[PDB]
Amino acid sequence: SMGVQVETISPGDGRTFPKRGQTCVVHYTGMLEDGKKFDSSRDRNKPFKFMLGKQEVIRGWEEGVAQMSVGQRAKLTISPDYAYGATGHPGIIPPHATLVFDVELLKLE
Amino acid sequence: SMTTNVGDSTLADLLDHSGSGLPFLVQRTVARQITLLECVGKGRYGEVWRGSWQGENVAVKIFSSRDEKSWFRETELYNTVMLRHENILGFIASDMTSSTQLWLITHYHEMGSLYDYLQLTTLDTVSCLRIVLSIASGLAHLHIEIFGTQGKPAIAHRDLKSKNILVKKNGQCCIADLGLAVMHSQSTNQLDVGNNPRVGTKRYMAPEVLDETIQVDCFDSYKRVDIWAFGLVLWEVARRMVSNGIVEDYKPPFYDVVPNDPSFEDMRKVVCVDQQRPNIPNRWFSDPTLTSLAKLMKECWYQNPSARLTALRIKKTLTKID
Ligand SMILES: CCNc1cc(O)c2c(c1)/C=C/C[C@H](O)[C@H](O)C(=O)/C=C\[C@@H](C)[C@H](C)OC2=O
Repeated sequence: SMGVQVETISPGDGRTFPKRGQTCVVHYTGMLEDGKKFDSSRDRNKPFKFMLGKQEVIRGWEEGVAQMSVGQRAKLTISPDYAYGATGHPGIIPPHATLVFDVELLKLE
Repeated sequence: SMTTNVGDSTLADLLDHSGSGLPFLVQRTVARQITLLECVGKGRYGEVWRGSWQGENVAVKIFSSRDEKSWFRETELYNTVMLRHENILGFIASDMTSSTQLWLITHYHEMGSLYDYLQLTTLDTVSCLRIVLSIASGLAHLHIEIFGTQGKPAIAHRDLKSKNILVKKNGQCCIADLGLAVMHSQSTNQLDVGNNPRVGTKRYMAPEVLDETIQVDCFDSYKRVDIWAFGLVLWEVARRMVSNGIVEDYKPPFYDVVPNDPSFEDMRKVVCVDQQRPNIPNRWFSDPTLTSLAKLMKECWYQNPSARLTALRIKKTLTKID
């Protein structure tokens, strides 16, 4: 979809999709377009939580997870204006970076 | 709390083992969960606010539009270098929102800046030595390159002053504000001076900065600029140590010869043309601790930067004083 491509790695339940105000519990690995990993909740074995609609994560990560059902694992390819844009994140994400996230939607709270 | 869930982490847990602060993606989420509470600093750089996150205090620097390149530089440094030390301000997170707001989030030190602290209390030999030794320890840690995978480039601060030093609850200090820092690695001899048009605080500028003789492509030169400024901080602190029932009022360096917000020319005339240095109060020479600190100050203030001692030598000298 706009700003984020979702490639399914393994299906969710096909029925339970995140709604505004629910907390998404996920595992993720974030990479630059050249495969360089910059962050992974899997490496610290600690799921990551964010509330849908609170703008707590970049727009592409949120709108990608919104298209997933519980249990789904997917590769999200996020365009820069749906990520960290022209500034990037100094020392981590270069300017105008397309990001690749491997995300698993573990549960909703 | 009523909002606590199994699995919740404190900031200490999130900081527990790339970069100095929280995991990158956690930085935005924590930043956008902070409640701002009280303004604890304001200057040309912007503002600093005490905030709270899940019941924990944090400090939030919100940068002015004029100082966006300091936010960029400081964020870049803390994210690319593992900079964790008892006497260097602990970085937590950086975040931006689209005008734009730029935030840098750090540990909160309720005792405040050293500049303010010296105006609220006097010191004794224990508290004075603890303060100045901790600053020397932090500065030596910045200046020294550590090799290997758990290492760090050498770092020069370039804006050391009592307002950029915070007091911890245990009475040691930590050095803050790396927005002007420059980095160097011996492995490549690469000097990374960055892109920031900001200059150091004029009152604390070394002679070679004020007369523009500093060799701008030489990392060593930036370390010696820090040493000059450290000597001025040592003078500010020592004045507030009581000896024989006597103490000086808090004053900033060169309080008697330049106005508030001094110009480049004000400072160049005092420091370069007239070769003035802060005066040593006579009562210091009746106290062995202040006598030792006066000798140390003088060794930071040589007009020839090569004559100045290293941060490590300062640290070793202060470790030997009682
Ligand atoms: C009562 C607690 N007062 C407090 C407690 C604190 O934790 C801080 C500050 C104040 C910041 C004061 C402004 C300071 O003089 C200088 O301008 C500066 O910017 C230094 C450090 C910045 C980077 C960080 C964010 O500031 C603090 O952490």
